[PDB]
Amino acid sequence: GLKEQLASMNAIANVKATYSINGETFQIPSSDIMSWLTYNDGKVDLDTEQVRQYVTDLGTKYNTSTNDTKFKSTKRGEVTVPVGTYSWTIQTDSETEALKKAILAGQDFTRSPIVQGGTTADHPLIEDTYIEVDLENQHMWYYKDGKVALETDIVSGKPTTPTPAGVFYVWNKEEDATLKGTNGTPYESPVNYWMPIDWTGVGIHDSDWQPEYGGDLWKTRGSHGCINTPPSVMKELFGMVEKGTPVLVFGSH
Ligand SMILES: *C(=O)N1C[C@H](NOS(=O)(=O)O)CC[C@H]1C(N)=O
Ligand SMILES: [Cl-]
Repeated sequence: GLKEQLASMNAIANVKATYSINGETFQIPSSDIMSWLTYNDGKVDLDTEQVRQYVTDLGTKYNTSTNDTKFKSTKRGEVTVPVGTYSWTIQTDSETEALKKAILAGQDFTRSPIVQGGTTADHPLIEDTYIEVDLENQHMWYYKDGKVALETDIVSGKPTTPTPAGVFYVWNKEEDATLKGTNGTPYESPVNYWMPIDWTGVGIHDSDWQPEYGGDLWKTRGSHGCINTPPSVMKELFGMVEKGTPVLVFGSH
């Protein structure tokens, strides 16, 4: 029905296609959609090459796997936390087909895109719940639904083997575990509570062996990378922190 197909083309061009990605919300411009419209051998469709470009660019713009994260810190205002293990990436070919299908349906819509990674793009990467590790002030907070639920001085890694910055997360929890390391070569360390955040096996754990925790102590008594924590505190922390909670670690540019 050419009559019907042309009415289809009208509708399609007039669709309000809205994306919600990492918190930002926006509408795909009507001019971009009229561009993409096609009609060939009696079939209405969209120019895949062009739609795929658009979706590729969404990736370039928004992907938390390749774009750092602006973070409102506790002591320093808005800082930039670099990419880490807690991230996601838009799957270009899946999203391209999904977006075409949505648009050719010709009904107004909102979507967040198809991604692969630690969470989805339907919400901002960081929300009201997270662990903040301010490496400069050498101090750590656990925020839960907006409010600080616990805080403490810590000891980061020594300057030869420093704690890296990035948007990390608690990917596992383990009790009475025993960690392996290197110095001239092999060594060990038993720990009551262990929460890794990184793929090189950085993580947050208790320290019997650190007598005090604070400001300068890291320069001489620093760790191999991990975040040494008061044992009375670390227990109480492991108690309240769900697996999957993000951990933001940062120091001064
Ligand atoms: C964390 O950086 N690691 C885990 C483990 N514990 O470190 S600590 O005893 O210095 O606090 C061993 C070293 C290191 C690693 N390379 O896994
Ligand atoms: Cl991995």
